[PDB]
Amino acid sequence: NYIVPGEYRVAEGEIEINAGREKTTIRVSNTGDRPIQVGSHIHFVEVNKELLFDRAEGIGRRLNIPSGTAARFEPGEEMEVELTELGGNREVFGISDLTNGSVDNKELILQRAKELGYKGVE
Amino acid sequence: MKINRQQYAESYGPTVGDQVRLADTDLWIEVEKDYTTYGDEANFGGGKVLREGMGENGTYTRTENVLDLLLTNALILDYTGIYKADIGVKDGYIVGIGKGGNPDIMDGVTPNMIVGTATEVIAAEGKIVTAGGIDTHVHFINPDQVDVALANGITTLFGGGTGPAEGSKATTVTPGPWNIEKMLKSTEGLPINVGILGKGHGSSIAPIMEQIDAGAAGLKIHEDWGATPASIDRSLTVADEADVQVAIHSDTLNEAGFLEDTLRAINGRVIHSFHVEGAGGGHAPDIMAMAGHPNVLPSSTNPTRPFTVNTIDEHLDMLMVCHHLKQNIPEDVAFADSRIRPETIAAEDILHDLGIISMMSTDALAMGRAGEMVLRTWQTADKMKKQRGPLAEEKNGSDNFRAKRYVSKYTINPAIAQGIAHEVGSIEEGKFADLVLWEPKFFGVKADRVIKGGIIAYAQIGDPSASIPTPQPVMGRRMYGTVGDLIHDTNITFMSKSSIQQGVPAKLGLKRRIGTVKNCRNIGKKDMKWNDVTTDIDINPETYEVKVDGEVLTCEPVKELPMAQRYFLF
Amino acid sequence: MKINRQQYAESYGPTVGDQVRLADTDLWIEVEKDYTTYGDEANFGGGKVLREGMGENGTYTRTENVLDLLLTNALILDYTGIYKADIGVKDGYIVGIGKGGNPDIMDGVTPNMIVGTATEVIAAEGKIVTAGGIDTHVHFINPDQVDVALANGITTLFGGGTGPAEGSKATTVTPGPWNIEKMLKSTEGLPINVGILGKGHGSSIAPIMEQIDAGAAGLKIHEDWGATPASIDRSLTVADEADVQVAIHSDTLNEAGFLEDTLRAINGRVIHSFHVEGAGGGHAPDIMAMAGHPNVLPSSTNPTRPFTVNTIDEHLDMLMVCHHLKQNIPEDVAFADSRIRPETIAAEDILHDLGIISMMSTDALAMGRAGEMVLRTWQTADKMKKQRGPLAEEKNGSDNFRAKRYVSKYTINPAIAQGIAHEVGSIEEGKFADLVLWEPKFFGVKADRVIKGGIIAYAQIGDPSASIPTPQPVMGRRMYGTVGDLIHDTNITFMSKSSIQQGVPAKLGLKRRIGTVKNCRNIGKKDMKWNDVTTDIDINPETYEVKVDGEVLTCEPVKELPMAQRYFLF
Amino acid sequence: MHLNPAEKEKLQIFLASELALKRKARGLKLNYPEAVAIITSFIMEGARDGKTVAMLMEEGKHVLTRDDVMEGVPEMIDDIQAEATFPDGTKLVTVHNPIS
Amino acid sequence: MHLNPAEKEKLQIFLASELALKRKARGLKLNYPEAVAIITSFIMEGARDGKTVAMLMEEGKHVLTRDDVMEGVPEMIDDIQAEATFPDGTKLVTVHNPIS
Amino acid sequence: MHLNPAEKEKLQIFLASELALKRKARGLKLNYPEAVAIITSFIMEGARDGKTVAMLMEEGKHVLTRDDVMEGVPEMIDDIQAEATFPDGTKLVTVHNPIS
Ligand SMILES: [Ag+]
Ligand SMILES: [Ag+]
Ligand SMILES: [Ag+]
Ligand SMILES: [Ag+]
Ligand code: NI
Ligand code: NI
Ligand code: NI
Ligand code: NI
Ligand SMILES: [O]
Ligand SMILES: [O]
Repeated sequence: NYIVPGEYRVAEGEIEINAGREKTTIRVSNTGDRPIQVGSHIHFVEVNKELLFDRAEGIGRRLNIPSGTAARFEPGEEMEVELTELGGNREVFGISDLTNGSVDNKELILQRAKELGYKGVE
Repeated sequence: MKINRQQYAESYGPTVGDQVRLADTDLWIEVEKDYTTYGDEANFGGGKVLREGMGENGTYTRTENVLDLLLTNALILDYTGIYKADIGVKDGYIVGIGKGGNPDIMDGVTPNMIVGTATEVIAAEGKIVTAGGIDTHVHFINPDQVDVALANGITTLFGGGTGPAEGSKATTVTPGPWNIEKMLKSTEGLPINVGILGKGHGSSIAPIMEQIDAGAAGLKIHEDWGATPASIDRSLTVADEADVQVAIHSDTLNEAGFLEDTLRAINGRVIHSFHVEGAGGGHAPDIMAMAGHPNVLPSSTNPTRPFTVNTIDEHLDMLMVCHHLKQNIPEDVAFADSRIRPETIAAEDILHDLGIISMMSTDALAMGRAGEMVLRTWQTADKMKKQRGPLAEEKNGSDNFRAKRYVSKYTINPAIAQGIAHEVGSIEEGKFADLVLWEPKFFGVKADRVIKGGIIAYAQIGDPSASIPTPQPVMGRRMYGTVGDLIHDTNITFMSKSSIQQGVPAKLGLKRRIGTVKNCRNIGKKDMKWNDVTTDIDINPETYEVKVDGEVLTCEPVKELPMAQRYFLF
Repeated sequence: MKINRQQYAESYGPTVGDQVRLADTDLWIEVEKDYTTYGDEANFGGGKVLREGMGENGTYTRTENVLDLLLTNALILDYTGIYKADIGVKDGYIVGIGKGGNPDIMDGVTPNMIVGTATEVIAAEGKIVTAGGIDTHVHFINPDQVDVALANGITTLFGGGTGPAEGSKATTVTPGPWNIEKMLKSTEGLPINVGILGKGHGSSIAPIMEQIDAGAAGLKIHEDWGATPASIDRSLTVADEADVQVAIHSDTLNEAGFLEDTLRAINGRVIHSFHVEGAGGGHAPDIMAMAGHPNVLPSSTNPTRPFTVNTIDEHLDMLMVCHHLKQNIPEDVAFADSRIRPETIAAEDILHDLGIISMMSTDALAMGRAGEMVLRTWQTADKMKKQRGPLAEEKNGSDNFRAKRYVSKYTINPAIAQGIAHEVGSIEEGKFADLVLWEPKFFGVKADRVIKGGIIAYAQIGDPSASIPTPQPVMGRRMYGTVGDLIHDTNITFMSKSSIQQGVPAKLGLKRRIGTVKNCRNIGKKDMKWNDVTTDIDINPETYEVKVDGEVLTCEPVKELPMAQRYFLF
Repeated sequence: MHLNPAEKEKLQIFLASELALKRKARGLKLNYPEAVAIITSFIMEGARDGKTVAMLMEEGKHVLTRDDVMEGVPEMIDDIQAEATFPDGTKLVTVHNPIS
Repeated sequence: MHLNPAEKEKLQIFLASELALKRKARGLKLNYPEAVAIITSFIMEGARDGKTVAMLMEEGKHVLTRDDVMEGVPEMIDDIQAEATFPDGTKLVTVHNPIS
Repeated sequence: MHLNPAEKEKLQIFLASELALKRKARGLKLNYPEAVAIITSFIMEGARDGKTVAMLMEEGKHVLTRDDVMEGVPEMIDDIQAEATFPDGTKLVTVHNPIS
């Protein structure tokens, strides 16, 4: 009974994040010469044009990582990440201006991605 | 993907079933529920979630369900519960307790808690958030008293005084229309909520009522002005008509009556009994029996809180200095021994623990400490856990029942007693955003940030010349809520309905928010949250022993308290 | 009758060709010209020249070419020149730079610089006089920051914040109409000029524009809110319509783009690049290449200024504390090493010296020092003289060219960038009388007197109980310009044209002078006084080496600075 | 440090007490504010040591004697009052007629 | 002297450090603000001596040990931060986990 | 104590002088505010001792020498002025060119 003022006594167990949502693993390569770090809640298809991956598999999704954390890609680095599904209304506005509406509009998102040179539109 | 509960609590603050120690006390609070959706927690910073198109909505204008301010991941401690939520503020009021962010991409977002372009962020992860403290026994003696109150989490001062005049140095009284007008104008410069008490003394209605019409928010009956049957009766007749609260400091000397005479004058009407234990004042020796009655809203002042080894020696001498007593006048020695009683101070600890005394208060600068109402509330709860054990009502090994009973004593119960709980006293939707953030290590000792009307008024913060604000010296400082005209929009002057209907704010040029006192005459003990017990309190006239349900109430004084020498430089 | 030049300079301050050392630096400024008529110098005191019928005119009423205030014998240091003149002030503005006194008996009197009954005198003989500093990277976190700024000669604060909220602690942002209104009201109590930045974030125009209409003077794009292509584009569309400046802290993480992506979103529009070197924030590692572009107005923040032996150790740990980095998370270590770079901090010293970085600023209380913008400007110029030698442009062995290039970085250039150089930023006729007097021994370290709108606001002055004001303790103190309603007439709130046209000052009850932001969208690098260089800056992605015209920019860190341990008690 | 208003003020008392003690050490008879500062600081450091209110009410009457202070100073000081954090929290000490 | 706002504030830290050191010298276990004041003043006097930021980041972890302070104080102090004028101007020192 | 505004301010000078003297004792050359604080406090403690204005105008020129202070500090201090309560009430002392 050493007292640490304000200390936690946390319950037993683990917290599952993004419970009940579909998970998807994809390979992503930083084709650029500068580091890219991606946060938990950016619409994955709208990341830096120099990240090469199957852009279709980023639509309606974000990184399956604890809220407020990031995946880092060093220059030239290729690695796998796990994605989860966006929730709420599944709409995205702004960011890279690829969606500005429902994430259901896959053709329109990919058409804009390809036109602006977001790498990996099949 | 899963996070263990230690890392989860480090990142976002604790979640359901996690416990947190209150400062260096033995008291543990447990998270009862959490409004979050695990994985969609809101947070602010580099690469974090509250960013445009992500946890921040880039579409909605301010009017379209967007907050002015989100407190992320708060551990709320309130009479309404001990639980985890985001707190949304707009137009200076709490508009949502729930889950903030962006409905575009997040599950479970409370519909009026959108983070948008218009939203400021305060990170409350790992903080305890409470309502601002409501101190209803304030003597306005020295303006330096306001920062003292703010530094210990007090946001409302109810009481009276004109500064260090003897009337004000003894009594919570701003007497008469002119003094009340002058102190309402002074109040324009005080960065805290204020309500002013008039003199509850007279044998005609008009001299008392004209104070209510001038802008007083209530009355104080004090023995120093004559706590006679007539002054008690006229004050309560005025209060019943005006819908304001009466506080009473009764006739200690029993000059015109004993306790039963004061209760007969009250005649079942509603009254706030100040320092009900009686060291601070009242019918010797049995005043504390007031706390048993259904029409009495009973408060303690703080120097008796809780009962310690130095209490009696300190109080006998404090009373000698306060009253100019002479040790060679036997009548002065008999008076002091009739008023300073270990039997009633010890019973006062247990009456708090049982929910029979409903409220705390300071008695700031008259016979009590402006910055120690919150501090001594938790010291008392800690002492009672050590001496009486967990309350029967407790579950899961937590002190949540005792923590709700005790937080009620300095938040919601004084607000209800004063007729101001529509505006302040709890973290509820629709109430004024007076919020206190605490590091658990400093809980009840030194507030981190005090929010007044949705803007920070006071903060423990460091070197103003530094690259970042955390370097030494970290001290209590007034913030932008106190500066310029913002002091008007972030604070409330509480006033009688009649003074408001008669246009006193416009007459005096008051720019502060005007709060209406109301719903004070139709309440009783049953309305005191978690502290609603009526009972026959017997105080033995010979031994001063206190009995409830045939059982003597006694406990030992303690040699040591938590929330003391670990924290304070003096 | 002749005076030798040593006695002349002792009596009246220096004259043409005389040099003055700046504090304890190696930097010398030379008087380029003098407006006086030798023998008719103005001076005030017992038996001196500004007396009725003599150097003071006894005939003219105030309206008849008479000054409210004459600064006698000032050594002006300004982008417009380094020269000797009297400075005349009337209605709070500089109305004459030339020769004051009485045309009755004196030769060469500037016709609107009569000393009359209405004229106050400040003796500037032996003083250096500059414009007040314009700090365009202010976080409003702690009101104690204002005196810190005043004590080092800063008179305008542009930036954002609501006090020590996390949003404000990271970003120069007062978000949304309500926070902007509350901080305009707070501003009524701050004895310094202020302009407030809104949140430059959103994917719809209306949530951004409504901040401009509410009274914001500009916008801040910050990575912490999402420095995305959409937020950059919408902010600049709003700015082009509203005629206000946008500041940017870009996407350090390169999450949505690299530097070339941010520049494509900007699309040749005007923007202020904050902390362009990048330690304070921006595209890792090449953000500083922004300073080569003609549409970029580039500023440094001050902790990198200049490059010293403790800089890197201090900044790696400062970033760890600021960002809550963990030394056992390899991604955090890689991030810190990508952001804190000796190669870019060393090149930043030389880019200042070459006129490629146009502006200084603090980053007050977020990642920079409220009272060190002026101090570190001169420390940088001194280091560059020691390491690079006199600039080619210099003549007569003086540092006048380097002194004009460097004084421009914290006076006129931020004013031009913000759209406020019609009111402030230089000692020119027709501009607001924000003036700083310096003893040469204290130049850039501690201001003697700070004049705000023609009244002293802040002074290094001694014992207020003493027979005279020079006895100890001499310290920085607020003066009568800060007291009562005079704080309103001596300071400017800068606001958007739309907020002014919509009557926001009357709506909020603002009593301060209202300044109009304008002429911000039609400017570029070429408009930065003495700091107008566009060039291709190459930053090697592997080595972080910086090249301009095929030449690597590098210099050594210094172990010692002037304007440091000789002056400061801590 | 998290200094509150009283902790900042009470630093001043300790400082005035240090000044006064240096003046006593070089052989000066102490004046009114010096004597008050010495006895006040004694009380506050006593509380910090964990003494009782009763111990400090006794000890405070023996910190300075009339031969330590100027003519009239004993009669000017009716009592000296100080609040400090004891192990059992803030308490008030009054030392009555501290100097004879 | 020409004191600026920070020079006036930082005098208070030196004073709190002098108070704390006297309390340590008479055998008290130091509390939270005392420990912070001692380590803060050490850093600022170190800068004045001309030490490097790196030297003070090391030394600050050895000014006080857990046997110098009350139960829980080591765990209450995550870090101590101070800005002072080094020979090369103002720099920030942070001492991480100063007391174990 | 009944401190007036000047008594509170002048406590700060004594404190800065104590800080400076500790810095001199560990072998530092003193800077501008340190030198001013030492000589100022000397004057005020001299008045308290009952010295004359004439004695302090002489003595103040011998408190610090140029070998006690940094390069340029002697030339930065033209004079040091202080008001203090002498036995015959408040008087002004100016020490001209205190350091050569
Ligand atoms: Ag009393
Ligand atoms: Ag009394
Ligand atoms: Ag930072
Ligand atoms: Ag950071
Ligand atoms: Ni009372
Ligand atoms: Ni009272
Ligand atoms: Ni930045
Ligand atoms: Ni910034
Ligand atoms: O009271
Ligand atoms: O920044």
